[PDB]
Amino acid sequence: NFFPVPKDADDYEAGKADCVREKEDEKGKYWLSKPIF
Amino acid sequence: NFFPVPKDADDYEAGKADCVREKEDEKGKYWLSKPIF
Amino acid sequence: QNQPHTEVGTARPCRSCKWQTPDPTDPHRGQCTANRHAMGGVWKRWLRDVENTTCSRHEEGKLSFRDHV
Amino acid sequence: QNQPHTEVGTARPCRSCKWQTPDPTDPHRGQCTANRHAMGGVWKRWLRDVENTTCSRHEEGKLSFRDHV
Amino acid sequence: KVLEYKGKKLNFTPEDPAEETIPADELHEHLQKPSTARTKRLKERCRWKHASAGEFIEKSVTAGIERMRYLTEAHKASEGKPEAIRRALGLANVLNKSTLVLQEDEFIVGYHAEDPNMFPLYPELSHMAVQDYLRSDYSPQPADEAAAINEYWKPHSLQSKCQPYFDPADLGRMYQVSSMEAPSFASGYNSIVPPYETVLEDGLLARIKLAEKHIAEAQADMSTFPWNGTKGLDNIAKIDNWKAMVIACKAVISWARRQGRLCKIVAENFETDPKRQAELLEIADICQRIPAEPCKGLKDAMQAKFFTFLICHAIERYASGYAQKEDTLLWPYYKASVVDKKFQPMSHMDAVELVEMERLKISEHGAGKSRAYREIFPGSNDLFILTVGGTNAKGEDACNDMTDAILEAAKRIRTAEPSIVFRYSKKNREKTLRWVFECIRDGLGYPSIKHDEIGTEQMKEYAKFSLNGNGATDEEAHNWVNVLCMSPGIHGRRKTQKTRSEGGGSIFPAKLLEISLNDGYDWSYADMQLGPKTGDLSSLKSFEDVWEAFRKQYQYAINLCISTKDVSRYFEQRFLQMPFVSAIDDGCMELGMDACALSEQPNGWHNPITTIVAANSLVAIKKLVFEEKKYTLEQLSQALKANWEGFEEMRVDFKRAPKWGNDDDYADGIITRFYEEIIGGEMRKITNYSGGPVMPTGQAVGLYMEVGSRTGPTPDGRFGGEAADDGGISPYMGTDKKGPTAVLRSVSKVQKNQKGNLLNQRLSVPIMRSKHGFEIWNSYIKTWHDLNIDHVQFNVVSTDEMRAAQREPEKHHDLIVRVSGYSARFVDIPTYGQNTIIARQEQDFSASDLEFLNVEI
Amino acid sequence: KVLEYKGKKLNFTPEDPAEETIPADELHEHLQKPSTARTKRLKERCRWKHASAGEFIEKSVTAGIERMRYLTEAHKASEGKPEAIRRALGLANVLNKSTLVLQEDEFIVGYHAEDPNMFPLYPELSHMAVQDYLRSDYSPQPADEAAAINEYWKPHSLQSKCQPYFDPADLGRMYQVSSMEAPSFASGYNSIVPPYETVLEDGLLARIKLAEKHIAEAQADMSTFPWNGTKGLDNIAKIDNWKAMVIACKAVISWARRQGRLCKIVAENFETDPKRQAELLEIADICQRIPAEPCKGLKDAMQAKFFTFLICHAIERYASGYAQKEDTLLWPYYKASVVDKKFQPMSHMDAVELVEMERLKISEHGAGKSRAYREIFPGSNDLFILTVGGTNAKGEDACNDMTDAILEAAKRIRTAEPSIVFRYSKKNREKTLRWVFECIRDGLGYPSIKHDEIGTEQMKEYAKFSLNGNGATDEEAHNWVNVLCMSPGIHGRRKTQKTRSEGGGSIFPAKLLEISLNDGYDWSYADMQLGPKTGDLSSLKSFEDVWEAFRKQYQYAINLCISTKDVSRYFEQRFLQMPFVSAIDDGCMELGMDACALSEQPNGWHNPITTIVAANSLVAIKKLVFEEKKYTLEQLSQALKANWEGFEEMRVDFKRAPKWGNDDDYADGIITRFYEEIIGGEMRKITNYSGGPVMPTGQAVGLYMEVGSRTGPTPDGRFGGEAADDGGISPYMGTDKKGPTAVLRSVSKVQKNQKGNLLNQRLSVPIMRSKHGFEIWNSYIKTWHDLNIDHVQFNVVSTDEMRAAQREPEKHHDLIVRVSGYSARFVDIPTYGQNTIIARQEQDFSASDLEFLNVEI
Ligand SMILES: O=C(O)/C=C/C(=O)O
Ligand SMILES: O=C(O)/C=C/C(=O)O
Ligand code: SF4
Ligand code: SF4
Repeated sequence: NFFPVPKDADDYEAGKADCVREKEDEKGKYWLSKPIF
Repeated sequence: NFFPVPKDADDYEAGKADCVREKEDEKGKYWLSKPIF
Repeated sequence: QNQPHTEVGTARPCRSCKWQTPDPTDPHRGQCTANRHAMGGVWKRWLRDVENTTCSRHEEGKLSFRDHV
Repeated sequence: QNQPHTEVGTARPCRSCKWQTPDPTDPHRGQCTANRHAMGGVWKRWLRDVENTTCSRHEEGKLSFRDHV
Repeated sequence: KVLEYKGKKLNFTPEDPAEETIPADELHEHLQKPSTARTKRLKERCRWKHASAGEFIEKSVTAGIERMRYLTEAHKASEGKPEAIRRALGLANVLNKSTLVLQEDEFIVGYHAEDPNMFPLYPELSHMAVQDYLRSDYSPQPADEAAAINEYWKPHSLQSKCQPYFDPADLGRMYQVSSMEAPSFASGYNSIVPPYETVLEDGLLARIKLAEKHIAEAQADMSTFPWNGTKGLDNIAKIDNWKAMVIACKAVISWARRQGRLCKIVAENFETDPKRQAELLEIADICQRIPAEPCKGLKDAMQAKFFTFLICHAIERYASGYAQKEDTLLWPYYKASVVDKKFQPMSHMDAVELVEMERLKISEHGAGKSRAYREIFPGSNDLFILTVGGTNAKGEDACNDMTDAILEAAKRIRTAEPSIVFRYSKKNREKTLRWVFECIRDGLGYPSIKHDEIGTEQMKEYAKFSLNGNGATDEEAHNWVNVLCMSPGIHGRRKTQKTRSEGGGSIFPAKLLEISLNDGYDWSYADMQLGPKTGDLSSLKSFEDVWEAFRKQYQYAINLCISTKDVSRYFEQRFLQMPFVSAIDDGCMELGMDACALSEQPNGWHNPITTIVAANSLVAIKKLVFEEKKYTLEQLSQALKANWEGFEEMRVDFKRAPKWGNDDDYADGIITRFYEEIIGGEMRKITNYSGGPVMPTGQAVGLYMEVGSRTGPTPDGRFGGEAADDGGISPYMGTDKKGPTAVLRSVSKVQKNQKGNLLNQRLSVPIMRSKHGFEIWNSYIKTWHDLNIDHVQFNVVSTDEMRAAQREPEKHHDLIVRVSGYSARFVDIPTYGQNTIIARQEQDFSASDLEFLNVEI
Repeated sequence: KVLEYKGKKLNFTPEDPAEETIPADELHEHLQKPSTARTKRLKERCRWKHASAGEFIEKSVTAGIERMRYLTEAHKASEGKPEAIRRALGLANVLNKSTLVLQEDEFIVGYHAEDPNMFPLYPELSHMAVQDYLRSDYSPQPADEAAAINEYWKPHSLQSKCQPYFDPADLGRMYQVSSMEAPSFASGYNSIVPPYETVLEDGLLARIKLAEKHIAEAQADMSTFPWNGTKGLDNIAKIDNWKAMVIACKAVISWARRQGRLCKIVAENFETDPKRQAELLEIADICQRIPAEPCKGLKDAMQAKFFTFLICHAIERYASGYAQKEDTLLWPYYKASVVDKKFQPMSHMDAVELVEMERLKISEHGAGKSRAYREIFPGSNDLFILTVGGTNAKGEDACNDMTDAILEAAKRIRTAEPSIVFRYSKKNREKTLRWVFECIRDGLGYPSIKHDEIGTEQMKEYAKFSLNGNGATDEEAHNWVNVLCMSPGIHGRRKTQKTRSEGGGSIFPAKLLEISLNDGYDWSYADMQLGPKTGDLSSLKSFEDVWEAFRKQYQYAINLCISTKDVSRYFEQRFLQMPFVSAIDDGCMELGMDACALSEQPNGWHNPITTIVAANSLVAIKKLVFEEKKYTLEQLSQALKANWEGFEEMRVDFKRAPKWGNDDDYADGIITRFYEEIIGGEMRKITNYSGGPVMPTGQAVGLYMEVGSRTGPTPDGRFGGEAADDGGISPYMGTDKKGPTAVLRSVSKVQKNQKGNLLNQRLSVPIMRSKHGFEIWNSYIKTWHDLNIDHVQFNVVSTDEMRAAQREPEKHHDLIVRVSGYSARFVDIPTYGQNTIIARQEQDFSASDLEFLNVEI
């Protein structure tokens, strides 16, 4: 899942986005957010 | 021309030698000594 | 021969032995925990080299944390 | 147009001109020695860029040391 | 059960009548009460990352590679730039590119690796530690990249920088962790007291604006006619440091806000419940403002604190610990939220819940520390020690409703970490003392108790040695916390301890004693020369000769212990700059100095561990070999080399010789001198980087187990490889035969040349859980305080329950016990360690004990 | 021809009657007389490497790549190691792997690149300078490797380290070399005074053994109980420096001996003449012993000195210069060889021959310096300035038979380099003065003459500012030499100047004046803001306003000039350590400090060049614009912007205004104030790295030509691009109309706030070469000395001969002339520069001149 970085964000650079995915294991549910281009 | 480095020299290492060649140009004669293995 | 001794290129290195756990600082070294006393002591021996040392008590495997110090 | 002026991708850059000699510090810069006075002065002009500057006095070549400062 | 005292019959029946019939061996499985459904859920699914015996308990816990990868990328790209700026760029790259994590039910958010089951590694510190990870089941992956990374860093590592300045034979000796703890530069282990106060009060945007101002002024200074080259060059290092601070702070803000944005994204795209959606947006907003801006409420403060913790303890650099004065730190924000309701309005119980969540996040904080330090804190993630209570600048009670919220949260949620230290003063309100006791009587092992006045006085004394005459003021000296388990240090916006190189690290008297009797040669563990050749057995013709041999062994060892720390300090400030920590220290910011370079408050210490084994051994040697001449030293030494096999009658003689902790004159006279003249006296001759003395902080953590296993048989009666004493000044397990107040009387005799000393005691469960529990305990503490004892901490746990937990660990998950300076999940401790805790004497109180304590019922 | 003086008729016929009829335009082609067949051969085949106009004169001269290649290889391999050790490792790799060179007929052997037509480059210094070489016809080869090397070094270069601490606009202004010389960190240009005395007396083996001893003691110190971290950490930097010294010294010895081995190999395998074979083995033995061992004779000393020169000036780092007190340095060895015949027995003429060979080797020393510095020393390889004469520690004559040998060799062999400075005292023996005059009367341009007492007093004054109170003692203050052309510095085993960052670098009043009249804007050369906006033309309502505008221009410029040097100093000692130079400085060795870090004798200076153009311009402005109000400033400025075209009558007015050098009150009153209050007075307000003042050393080298070409028309009457004044305090060429003693009278008026000032004068050939020449010259010098003038140097050359050499350069190869602070081969000077020398007034002496000088015939 691909979410473009808000252009007014401190970490905005052209083409930058957050790649967000949901995971779940024995313990529970969580989300990971990694910056990509 | 290949001259093995004297084994008691400060710069002796196994297989090391001075490669010595004579050159001459418009100015005059000279010799170059480059260490090789 | 039931004490650690050098044996170059041994098929049974300390490294694979269940009694061994790596040295706390340098993973090239090891700790032999084989000498276990009836009163509970675990009388370790320091291993200079875990690739080329062995003894007759060698047993391949891994102890759980419960059985180590 | 007989004074140095920008001309992007010119066929006749300062760099190839006999009147030019490189800046003393930064070889990206240049010195124009074309303005030579009758009383012997060599009234240099500083060149910000020798790849994209030119003027009408451009002449390909190289002066010997004798004719430079 | 029943005791007669001052013409009354005391009945030790439990306060909760239900406990009359609950089996003794399962008591603690009944005590948790998480304040909310959420925190109950959070505990049940808690991602514990406990380590024991050098390994992680759970197969799922494994190393991350992102921090390694991005630090390396930045380092290659920043070649040539000033080192402080290179460090800031490194941190920034890590923060900019890191995968961030959000978990279900969380309110306090954030993490320090790319996955909630992971932890980061530190190739810039110890190349050996990384290599050990590569050889483990929990190696970072891909292994080939990680290996390539470690090879890149090795020539640049802190370890590689420091080693050339010491005799290699000496390093080899230290690295064994038998007589000396390995130097921090070789393991990467470390600690810190973050200036949390600065972040919460000012926010990072203000720090940035401030550094920028310093830079502009400095650049202006350098272009002012007439230049003075003996002054103007000072601006270079300052400008480098300030520019580094700005880079670091901007990256932290960006990282915090990106965490916030993940909350927003999950709320809008992943979370289906409108309740959680609203909460996630609430969290997202906090993360947007904080820590960029000053905190306004308790929720702000908690998230600010957690973010700061992550940078200072995990991301910028590894540091053990959780040092902070949490009640005093959070009070202004508690007050704003709970009392005045001015921002982020909350109930007291809301505050209690927030602290529970904090405890659970810390419980999930896995530590990328080296093998040794996965050995010596069994049953825990790491050391996390926070401080509460004590006194304020005017010497009045510092306890408050935030203190109580912190204590109740601990009692309710029952996590082994973080541990708590309570600074005890006669000023402290009873209402808060009762909460302290609620935690202790439930067997949590904490709060441990520190003597408030001793610590405050200590801060004043060290302050006098300040190299720039800006040590703690008399009022500031009241602002102190334990750095890790045991040693006091200043907290606040300035003058806090920035590195373990200042103070920390251990030395092991028991091993030093053993090799004292073998001319410095360790025959039993390493089979090599471990110390100086202080004299063969025949040269030891009197007890004084034995005493002097140990002294020289100790002098040789302690010199290496401190010098290796000071050399590390030299290079840390030169190549391991911490620009974020610098930016939030008022002194660093003002002076344009790195956190490791500037040292305004000296705090030098080292940890004697296994002291009482050494001490009891010496007592026994004196009595049986030299006074009574029942055995010669050759007879003793032959017996020792045999592990007492064939010599059981001799062993039993030495075992029954007088022992520490019995208020016995013979033992205590020798051992008091041992603490004061040698352990403290010799160490105190050394001056560290900061220009103050180095004094001993006696403790043990799990080293009393590990060093024990590396120590041969000793004249106190140990077989080879048996555990050492459990504390800095505890009686050896099972040798205190005169009751709890006899112990206090022994311990109180050590008064000179100490920085601190850890005392473990174990109290009878029925008494402590009875209605008389608080009065007896409060009387115990008052008496302990009057005797001027530095420290005490309590186990309150039946042997029955611990044995049951050994047989059936899966039925005893919530059993928590005190080890030494920290608490642990009992079933996560190896059997060897478990048995040492069971062997600790459970103390009952006689009527004479109670009279001594001046108990009133 | 004929002059009447005190009732005698003086006849100015040449001393050698043959010269009566030798045409004037070929005189100097008759004067050489090499002392032996060998040195005649050596001169005829001399591999001159002169540079002019930014290029080398000969197509055969080209850059080497070996130094670049091997420095790079070492730097990559030494990552992580201490910087001082890395530097030592770099030098060692270069020395270990370098191709060495032996040439026919040589006795003094050695070289600094891989081929006798080559020179090394310096990627560690200025990346721009290397890039300039890559764009030239004499690029190192292969070009692709060289380009790759420069890209590797760029982030690590000295240039890249220093630039971030300055406004980019300021650097751009300096880098133009119009109002300010570019900082050394941007060009790589540099200088040094090697402690030759230490090498010759002690040898390198002793230095090694000494450093090793310091290291062992330091390591012992660090393991001594009880450690003190406020002291013991000091050993780290010390041990690093000493270990680096050992690495460097061992490499130098190995390199010297390998040079020796090449001599042996050629003797045994290549050379067919038994005479040369024996000599080659003699040389081989010297190289084996030297510089490992103390020198025993003159042949030892000369070779030791040359080896030391190569390391210090070419191989470890680039440094211009040849600073040394050669007669005092070599005297003990001359005495041993020539007088006592105790070792390497020799005749005086043998000594003379050996000095000739030294002069020829230096004549072959090509310099890998940047474009600017291939511009400003036209007709020479580089600056090479040695010092002789003066006084000893007791203030008595230091002249001796070695002095005379050095002077005679110069007279005989007629090489433009090295140049000589003679320190003149009334103590100096006439026998040696006569040799000094023999060189001068032959038109060599040297020895230049320095005032002995002024320089010695100067050393005492600077010594007072020593940061560790170990400046020159009163006796040591007599031990001084010129560093490059003009500025005094201590020579000896200790306290010598190690870097040009201490003192050196230039500033250009003429350009500052020009932009003063245009609100800091340089319209004529760069078309940009060059200085501060000190006020537009209309704001300059009085002469005082003009005066103040220059002051501010000067203050802005000089602050940058010194601060850029001090910043360079900061990084040089941190990343450009010179462990060999450190090893041979007694202070560095003793204190375990790098040569650039330790500064025991302050010697701060900067060079005003084009001063008199500025000064004459100010005089003319005052008289014509403000006093007489003949022209307004707008009228002047309009004229200037027109290059005087259409305004010739105005130009001639300004040209004829009073000029420096005519003993004219109006000019000299203004100009004296200008030197003392502004040039010196303002500069002296600045304190450098070493904690002493910065004072001006007026000179010019070839910058008076280059800056002239970058300076627009000025109110002294110059057209745009014409040359500036040729000295620090010389009359502008062709403006001194009152004779030679009028000049002395003007110059003598400047007495305050100067470090030195270069005076060029040109004397009539017939008078100087007549039998009355010496008496008149000796009287001139006595008078010059009494007037307390700092410096003077002489051209003695007919215009006819110079013009002939312009028409037919191939017929005038041995024509040598004085430029400014150095001498050059006239035909290797560009026409522009040649004309400025021809334009210098050839001075005749009137009978009143001779009376003023108190001449007795
Ligand atoms: O740093 C240490 O090892 C000690 C910490 C403490 O007990 O405070
Ligand atoms: O280094 C310089 O700029 C000049 C030195 C000198 O004239 O001695
Ligand atoms: S092989 Fe032998 S010495 Fe090695 S770890 Fe196993 S039991 Fe110990
Ligand atoms: S092209 Fe024109 S401006 Fe450029 S160097 Fe030649 S003459 Fe000068």
